[PDB]
Amino acid sequence: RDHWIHVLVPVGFVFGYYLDRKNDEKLAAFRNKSLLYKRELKPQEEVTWK
Amino acid sequence: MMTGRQARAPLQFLPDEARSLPPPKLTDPRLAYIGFLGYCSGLIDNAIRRRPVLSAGLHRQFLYITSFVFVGYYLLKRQDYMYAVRDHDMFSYIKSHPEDFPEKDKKTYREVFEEFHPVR
Amino acid sequence: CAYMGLTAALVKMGQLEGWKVFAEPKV
Amino acid sequence: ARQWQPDVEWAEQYGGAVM
Amino acid sequence: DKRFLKLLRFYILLTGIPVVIGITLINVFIGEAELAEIPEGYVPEHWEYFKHPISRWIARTFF
Amino acid sequence: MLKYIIPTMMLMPLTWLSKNSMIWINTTLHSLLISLTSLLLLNQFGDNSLNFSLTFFSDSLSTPLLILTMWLLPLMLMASQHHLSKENLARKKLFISMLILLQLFLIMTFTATELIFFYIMFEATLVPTLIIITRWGNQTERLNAGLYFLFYTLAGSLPLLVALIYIQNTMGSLNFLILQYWVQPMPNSWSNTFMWLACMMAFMVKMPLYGLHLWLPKAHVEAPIAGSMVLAAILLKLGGYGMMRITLLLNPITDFMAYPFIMLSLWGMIMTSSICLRQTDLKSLIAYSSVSHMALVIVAILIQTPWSYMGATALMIAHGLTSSMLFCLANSNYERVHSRTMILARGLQTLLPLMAAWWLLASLTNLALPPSINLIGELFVVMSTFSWSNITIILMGLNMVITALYSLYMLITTQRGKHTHHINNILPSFTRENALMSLHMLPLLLLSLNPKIILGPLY
Amino acid sequence: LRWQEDPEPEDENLYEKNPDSHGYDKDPAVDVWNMRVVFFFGFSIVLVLGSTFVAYLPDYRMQEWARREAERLVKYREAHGLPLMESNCFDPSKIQLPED
Amino acid sequence: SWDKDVYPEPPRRTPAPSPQTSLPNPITYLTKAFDLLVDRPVTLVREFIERQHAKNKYYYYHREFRRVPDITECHEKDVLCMFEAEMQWKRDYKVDQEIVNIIQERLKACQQREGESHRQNCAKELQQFTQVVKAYQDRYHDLGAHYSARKCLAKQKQRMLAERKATKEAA
Ligand SMILES: CCCCCCCCCCCCCCCCCC(=O)OC[C@H](COP(=O)([O-])OCC(O)COP(=O)([O-])OC[C@@H](COC(=O)CCCCCCCCCCCCCCCCC)OC(=O)CCCCCCCCCCCCCCCCC)OC(=O)CCCCCCCCCCCCCCCCC
Ligand SMILES: CCCCCCCCCCCCCCCCCC(=O)OC[C@H](COP(=O)([O-])OC[C@H](O)COP(=O)([O-])OC[C@H](COC(=O)CCCCCCCCCCCCCCCCC)OC(=O)CCCCCCCCCCCCCCCCC)OC(=O)CCCCCCCCCCCCCCCCC
Ligand SMILES: CCCCCCCCCCCCCCCCCC(=O)OC[C@H](COP(=O)([O-])OCC[N+](C)(C)C)OC(=O)CCCCCCCCCCCCCCCCC
Repeated sequence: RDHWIHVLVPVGFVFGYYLDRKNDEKLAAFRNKSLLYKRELKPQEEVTWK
Repeated sequence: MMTGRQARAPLQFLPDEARSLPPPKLTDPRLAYIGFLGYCSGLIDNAIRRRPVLSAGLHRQFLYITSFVFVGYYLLKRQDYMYAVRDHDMFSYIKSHPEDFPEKDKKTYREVFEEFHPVR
Repeated sequence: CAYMGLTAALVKMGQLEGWKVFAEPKV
Repeated sequence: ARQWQPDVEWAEQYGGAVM
Repeated sequence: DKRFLKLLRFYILLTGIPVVIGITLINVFIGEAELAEIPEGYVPEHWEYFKHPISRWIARTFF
Repeated sequence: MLKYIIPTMMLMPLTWLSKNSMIWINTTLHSLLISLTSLLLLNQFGDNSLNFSLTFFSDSLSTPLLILTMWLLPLMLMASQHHLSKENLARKKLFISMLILLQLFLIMTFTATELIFFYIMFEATLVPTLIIITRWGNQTERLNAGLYFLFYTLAGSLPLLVALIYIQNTMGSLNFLILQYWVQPMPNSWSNTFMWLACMMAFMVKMPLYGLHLWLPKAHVEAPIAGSMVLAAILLKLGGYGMMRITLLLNPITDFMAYPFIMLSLWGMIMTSSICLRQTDLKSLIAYSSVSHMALVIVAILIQTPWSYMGATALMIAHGLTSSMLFCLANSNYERVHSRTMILARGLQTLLPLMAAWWLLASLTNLALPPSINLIGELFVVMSTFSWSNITIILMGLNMVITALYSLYMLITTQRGKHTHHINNILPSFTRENALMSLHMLPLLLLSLNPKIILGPLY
Repeated sequence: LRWQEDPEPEDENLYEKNPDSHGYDKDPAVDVWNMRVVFFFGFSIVLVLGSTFVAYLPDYRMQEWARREAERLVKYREAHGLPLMESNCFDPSKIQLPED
Repeated sequence: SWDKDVYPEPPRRTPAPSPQTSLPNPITYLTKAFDLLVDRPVTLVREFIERQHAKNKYYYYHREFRRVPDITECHEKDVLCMFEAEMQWKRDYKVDQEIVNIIQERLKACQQREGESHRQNCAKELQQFTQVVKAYQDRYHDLGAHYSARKCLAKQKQRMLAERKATKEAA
C-alpha cells in the first residue's frame, strides 16, 4: 500500500479493542450469575453478553 | 525460604512435576514482552555500531528476538513452577495444621458496630 | 534544633508505639 | 536566542580529582 | 486573522451542517421513541432503555 | 483501556517511520484520532465505575483527566513544532517520542486499578518530563532546584512508597475497588499521623502546596512550551487525583490532619495571587496563578464534601485548559520578542486584534467568568468551604478579587496601552497559533453547555 | 580570545519566502496540508462530532432514569398514604444494636 | 405530558373577559394574529412530524432493578455481596435525591402559582418539603465525599443509639 503508515494507529486501535473483548471472556465468571441480573436464557441464546 | 524443597533433587531447572503444570502459550504477553526486549536489543546493537537501525542485520534482529523468546519461555516455565510450588506448600501446610488457621466466624454488618465519623 | 528534635521525637514514639529498627525476621 | 550549553567555565567543574 | 476566521467557520460548518441536517432528519422521520411497560417475557436490550435514536445508536454500537 | 494504550504506543512507529517533512502532520492526525476515540470513556454509571480489567478502570474522576490528557498531545505537537524547526530530525523524533511516552504513562496512571501501579506510573511520568524540560528548555540554570528535587524525593514519593507497601501488607491488597469495601477507619495515633503524612505529602508537592510551590515558577520558566502545557494541564492534577484516591484510606484522621495544610492553602492563595501582581516574568505569573488555583483544589479535597469534590475536579479540568492556553499565549509572544519580560512588548491589540481577543477570552476564563467551568469549579469549592467554615468566604472572596486583578493586568500590560517602539518583528498571527488558541478555548467554552461530564464520580 | 563558535542564528520570518504561510511548516504544500489536517481532524472531526457524541450520551450516569424512577416511587407512596421518605435507609428490625 | 399526581396542579380558575370601557384592547387583536400567523403553521408542521412518528412506532423501557440483599445482611469484607448492596444503596441514593428535587419543584411552582397568597395556600407543600428534607438529612447528611452503605449504616446505628437512649432517659 502507498499509504501503509496511516493504518498503524487505527489497526492498533482495533487490535487493542480486540484484546479488550479477549479480556471480557476472562472476566465472565458471573455472567448471568449475579443476584441482580440473573435470568433464564431466551431461546437461541447461550450467553447474556459477549 | 524454599531452599529445603529444591535440595532433595538439586540443580533441576525444570523438575518432573513441572510437566504437570500448563506451559505458557507462545502468545503469552510476558513472552511477547521478552521478544520486544529482543527487538530493542537488535536496535541497540545496530545503534552502537553505526548501522542503519531499522534496516541492517534483519537476520541478526531475528536471532535476537528468537533467542530472547527461547530463553524467556523456559524462564517463564520455571517462574510458573515456583509459584505453583509456593501455593502447593502453602495449602498442604494449612491442611496439615488446622489449629493454626481457625475458621473465624463471619459476622454480618447487622451485628458489626462501626463508629460513624461525620464530615461536617 | 530541628533534626535532633524530630529524631528524638521519632525515638520517643518508637518507645511508645513499639517501632522496631533492627526487627527480628518473622516471615 | 538559541539553547544554552556548557561553556569552558561549566565544563571545568568536572575535570578535577574531586567534586 | 480574517483568513483564520474564514477557515475556522468553514472547517466547523463542513461537518456542522451535515450533522445538523442529519439530526433534523432523524428527529423528523426516525423520531423520538415512546415510553412503554416491559412486556411479560420480553427482556429488552440495554440500548432499548433509551429515548433518542442517536442515544440508542451510541448505547448499542460503542458502549 | 487497552484500546487507548496500544494506539498511543503505535504512535512510536508512526513517528519513527514517517518521512522527514511529514512527522508533525502524521502525529497530529493520529493523536487527534486518539482524542476522538477518547470519548468512549464517557460510559459511566450512577452507581458503578467503568471497570475494564484487573489492571485498569475508570470512574468519572479519571475519565475527564484521560480525555484532557489525550487531547493535550496534538496541542503540544502544534505548539512545539515552530521552535524545533532548525532542530535535527532525529532529535525532533526524540522530542515527539518523549511526549508520546508521557501520554502513555499518564493514560495508565489515571486508570490504575491498584495503587502501587499508580505509584510506578506516577513516578514514571517525571522522567520524560524531566528530559523534555532539560533538553529543550533553551537555558538551564538550576542551582537551587536540584536541592528542591532532593526535598521532593525525601519528603514526598518515598514515604508514599513505604506507606503503600505497608497497606499492601496490612489490608492484603491495594486495589482501590477492594479498598472501597475493606477500608478500616484510621484512628488517632502517631503511627497513623506519620501514615497520613506519608500518604499525602507527595501529592501535596505535586499540586503544589504553598510553601512547597518553589519548584513551579522555575520548572515552568526553564521548560519548552509542550513541557509547560503538560505541567499546567495534567501533571499538577496527578496530585489531586492521588489525593482523591488515597483519602479513602485516611478517614477519620483527615478530619483533624487537614487543618494545617488547609491554612497553608487558604492563606496561600492570598499570597501567590498577590505575587502575580508583582511579576516581571509573564510565564512566572502564570505559574503562580496555577499555584493560586490549585490551592482551592487542595482545600476542596481536604474538606471531603461532595460539592468540594465536584468543584475540585471541575476546577482541575478547567484550569488545565485555561492555564495551558495562557502558557501558549505567553509563547506566542515569546517567539516574536525573544524575551519573557511582560513590560517589554505592550499595546499588542493595536497589532494583533484576534490574538488580543484570545488574550481576553483566556483572561475571562482565568478570572472565572460565569457560566464557564472555571467559575463552576471555583463556585462549588467556595460553597463547600462555606459549609466548612463561614469565615473562609472572606479568604475566598478576597482571592476572587486579586484573581481578577492580575488577570486583567496581564491583559492590560501585554495588550493595551502604547505599543513598544523599538520592537518591529511583531508578525501577524500564524494560523497555527490561532488554531492552538481555539483548540484550547472552544472545548473550554463548550463544556459550559454540558458540565455534568466534568463533575466527578459523585455528581 | 574565546573559543571557535558558530554565531547566533537570526530568527527567520515565515512570511518572507511564503506570504501565505500558516506557520506550520516552511514548505508551502506541507504547510497547507498540515493546516488542512489540523482543521479537519481538530474541528470537523473532534469538536463537531465530539459535541454531537456528548450531547446524545445515553443518560450519562443515569440521572434521567433516577428522575423517572422517583416519579414512580412518589406516585407509589402518595397513593398508599406512606411518607415520601423514611428517616432510616435500612429496616430498623434487621439491625442489632450494642446493648448496655 | 406527565403524571398529575406526582406533579399536582390545582384546578385552574380564570375569570371571564369583562370589557367595561369602549376602547378596544390590542391584546385580542394580537392574540388573533398570533393564532393565525404562528399557532397554525407550527401546528401543521407538528402534525407532519407526528405522522412521521406514526410511520415508525418503536418503544423504549424504564429499567428495573430487583432488590438485592442490603449491607445489613452481607458478611464483613465479602465484596461479592456488599458490592451488590453498595450498588443498590447508590441507586437508592440518587433516586432519593430526585425525590427531593420533585418536592422542591412542587414548592417553587406552588409559590409562583399562588403569587402573593403563597404563605397561606402552600402550607401542605411546605410541610411535605420539611418532612422530606428531614428524612433526607437523617438518611444521607454528613457522610462525606467517600460515602458508602457502611457510612450510612453507621450513621443510622448512631442515630438509633441516640433515639434508644432518649427513650430510656424519658422513663
Ligand atoms: C439550523 C442550521 C444552522 C446552520 C448549520 C450549523 C449549525 C452549527 C453546527 C452544530 C453541529 C452539532 C453540534 C452538537 C449539537 C447537536 C444537536 C443537539 O444536541 O441539540 C440539542 C437539542 C435537542 O434536540 P434533539 O435531541 O435532537 O430533539 C429533541 C426532541 O426530543 C426531538 O425533536 P423534535 O422531533 O421534537 O423536533 C424535530 C425538529 C428537528 O430537530 C432539530 O431541529 C434539532 C437539531 C438542531 C440542532 C441545532 C444546533 C446548532 C446550533 C443552534 C443555535 C445557534 C444557531 C445560529 C445562531 C442563531 C441566532 C442566535 O423539527 C423541526 O425543527 C421542525 C419544526 C420547525 C419549527 C419552525 C418552523 C415552523 C413553521 C413553518 C412554516 C412553513 C411551512 C408551513 C407548511 C407546512 C406543510 C407541512 O436541540 C436543540 O437545542 C435545537 C436548537 C433549538 C433550541 C431552541 C431554540 C430557542 C430557545 C429560546 C429559549 C432559550 C434560550 C434563551 C436565551 C436568552 C438570551 C441569551
Ligand atoms: C454544541 C453546539 C453549540 C452551538 C452554540 C455555540 C456555543 C459556544 C461556542 C463558543 C462561543 C465563542 C465563539 C467565538 C469566540 C472565539 C473566537 C473569536 O474570538 O472570534 C471572534 C470573531 C468575531 O470577531 P472579528 O471582528 O471577526 O475578529 C476578532 C477581532 O479582531 C477582535 O475580537 P473582539 O474584541 O472584537 O470581539 C471578541 C468578543 C469579546 O467579547 C467579550 O469578551 C465579551 C464576553 C463576556 C461578556 C458577555 C457574555 C457573558 C455571559 C452570558 C452569555 C452566556 C450565557 C447565555 C445563556 C442565557 C443566560 C444564562 O468575543 C465575542 O464576541 C465572542 C462571543 C461569545 C462569547 C462567549 C463568552 C466568552 C467569555 C468567557 C467565558 C464566559 C463563560 C462561558 C460562556 C459559554 C457560552 C456557551 O468570531 C468569529 O469569527 C467566529 C468564529 C466561529 C465561531 C464558532 C463557534 C462555535 C465553536 C464550536 C464548534 C463545535 C460545535 C459546533 C457549533 C458551531 C456553531 C457555528
Ligand atoms: C471533557 C474533559 C476534557 C476537557 C477537554 C476536552 C477537549 C476535547 C473536546 C472534545 C469535544 C467536546 C467535548 C465537550 C462538548 C461539550 C458540548 C456539548 O456536547 O454540549 C451538549 C449540549 C447538550 O444539551 P442538553 O444537556 O440540553 O442535552 C439534552 C440531551 N439531548 C440532546 C439528548 C436531548 O448541547 C447543547 O446544549 C446544544 C443545544 C443547541 C445549541 C446551543 C443553542 C444555544 C447557544 C447559545 C446561543 C446564544 C446565547 C447568548 C450569547 C450571548 C453572547 C455571549
